[PDB]
Amino acid sequence: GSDLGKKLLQAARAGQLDEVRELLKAGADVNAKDTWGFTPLHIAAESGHLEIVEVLLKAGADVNAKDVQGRTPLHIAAHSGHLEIVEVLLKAGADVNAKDFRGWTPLHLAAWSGHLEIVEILLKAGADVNAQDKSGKTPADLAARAGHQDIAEVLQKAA
Amino acid sequence: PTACREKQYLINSQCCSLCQPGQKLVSDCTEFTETECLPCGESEFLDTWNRETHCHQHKYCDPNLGLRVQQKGTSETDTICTCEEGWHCTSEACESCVLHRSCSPGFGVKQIATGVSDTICEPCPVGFFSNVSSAFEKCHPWTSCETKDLVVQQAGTNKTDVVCGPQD
Ligand code: NA
Repeated sequence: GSDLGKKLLQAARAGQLDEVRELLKAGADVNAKDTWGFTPLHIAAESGHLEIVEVLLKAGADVNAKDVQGRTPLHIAAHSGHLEIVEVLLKAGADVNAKDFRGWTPLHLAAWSGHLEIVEILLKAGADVNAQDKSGKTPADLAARAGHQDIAEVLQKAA
Repeated sequence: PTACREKQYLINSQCCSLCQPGQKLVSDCTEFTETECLPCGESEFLDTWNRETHCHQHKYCDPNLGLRVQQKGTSETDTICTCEEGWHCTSEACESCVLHRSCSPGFGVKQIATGVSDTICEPCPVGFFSNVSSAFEKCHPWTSCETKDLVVQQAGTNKTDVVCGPQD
């Protein structure tokens, strides 16, 4: 039953690691999607629950699952400022240059929200500095528009 | 099920990200851009996901209530205050402080004050005295007249030493 999928989604929002493990063991769908196309992995990536992220990956969660806006878990983790989660998603084979419905990569989202350390990690993992969104804007363009000089400077120099 | 997720809001047919902890809203998302958020200033904080247009100011630790800064705030947490040396917390919450009191004459320090407790004073028992108002001084023993080959001419009190004098 997909009751268990809805329960797994709630557990992952609530940060209830023991409930996640016991729902997975009961044959919950690891890739259960809510109304907005968030998996448990997306939810844990947003809320910064690292132990939940790792246990979901170990149980076979789709690292490149898209929500209704085309955001992967890496988009979410990068946007939301969760460095350790970003590293873990990359190790597990997350697509560093995956594009959302605006054509924003994870680097775009990290640059836009001022997450310098996440910018540096994404560059090391082979993020495209020249990637343009649907309005023609690079990550550097975003960082500069948002007032994140430090990140704008790194991205100009990585180009 | 709402048109957007918990950490989003709806405007102009678009599901926009709320601003993250440590950031405030400048501009709504559009088709072409995610929500514009600006980091809180250095003496400011915001602990939750939000659409607010101002941050909270870090708490002032008022010297005139006996407070100092224990720990400067961050973009997500408030400043933490503690008592200045020589002052102790009014209550467990430590929202203001009070100067350590002195044990009056007749009373001596049993336990010295700390940042969480006032001076504990005891009445000077027999054989002991204290002639000062002080937050450090213990009860001192009465002088032994018999060590000096004198007698007690005036009795000691909680507040005064013995006055010794010659035999009759
Ligand atoms: Na005294």
